[PDB]
Amino acid sequence: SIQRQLTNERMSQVVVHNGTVYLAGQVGDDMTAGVEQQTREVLNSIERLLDLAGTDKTRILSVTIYLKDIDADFAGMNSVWDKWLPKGFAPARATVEAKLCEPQILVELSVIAALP
Amino acid sequence: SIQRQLTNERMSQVVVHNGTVYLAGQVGDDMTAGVEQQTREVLNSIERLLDLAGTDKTRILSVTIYLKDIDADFAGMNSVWDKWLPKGFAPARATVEAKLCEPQILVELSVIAALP
Amino acid sequence: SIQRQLTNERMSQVVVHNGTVYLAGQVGDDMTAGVEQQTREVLNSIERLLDLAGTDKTRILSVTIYLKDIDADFAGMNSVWDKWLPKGFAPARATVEAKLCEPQILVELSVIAALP
Repeated sequence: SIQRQLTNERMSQVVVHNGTVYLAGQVGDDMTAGVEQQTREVLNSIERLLDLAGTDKTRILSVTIYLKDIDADFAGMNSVWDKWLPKGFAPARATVEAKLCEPQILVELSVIAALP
Repeated sequence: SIQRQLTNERMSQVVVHNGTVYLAGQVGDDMTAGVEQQTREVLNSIERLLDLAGTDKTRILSVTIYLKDIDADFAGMNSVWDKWLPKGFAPARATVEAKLCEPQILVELSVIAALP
Repeated sequence: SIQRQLTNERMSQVVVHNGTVYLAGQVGDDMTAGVEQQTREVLNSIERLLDLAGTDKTRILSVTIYLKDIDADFAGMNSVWDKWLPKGFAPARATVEAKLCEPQILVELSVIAALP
């Protein structure tokens, strides 16, 4: 049916429904760091959540990327993103400017993936 | 196949495909009210649409929340959101700042849910 | 399983999983043009991608529309959008203000569709 993982009153980090994995929005850990390091931390977090969900980063379907300042940080975010996935397995992607819930958060990813 | 409900030339409020429910973006009713009351009105609207789609608020998979001013209204929106769903059934969630189509609209939700 | 089309290191334009089509974010071609012409170009691009994915514009499930300036361009975007699809087949829709990766880009669409 529906499986939920890492749940509190506000959200589940992982929701799995009929083979599709929906992740809560993910942000980085170090609030003093630039967009490159925050993006690395986001991608590490996503990998951990995909492990728990029962899939892996070659089965990502669609990612929406929110940047606090797209003019400042698009290129730095891309420099990390473009190295993340094996060639041939990149998902659909969309990248837009939207402030996150704290001013030090420079990047947030919303991920949809697939179970094997 | 695909079922559509509450359809005009621009959008359907409800689209159901192979067990997944996609709702049009939902906003509140009272444009003079604060983010808490607008969020309550949004959640009521979502519940009505889920009723029509054939599911309920314990089967929500992923919600993206847009706030006109995330610094001003994140906490007020959360105060309503956090009370909405039974413990254990919260969906994936992402919350970002994006202006809605009228300046008095403080919050808009995009919902993906599942049929039983 | 998962089919990917028009793939580079950063993204696939088309990802198909278990009957659901996820498109990469689409923008227009003419950066000097207004939101109406850019929206037309976006919709043409979407139609080409849906052709490749094996579906068509009457099987769109959900679209999120990002506008650089929602106050300026909501109405112009709508004037094109509202004419696009046969009556009765409109998807779920959400429209918000989010800057795209270049200042001349006025509109970007993220599309989820269904295979027949």
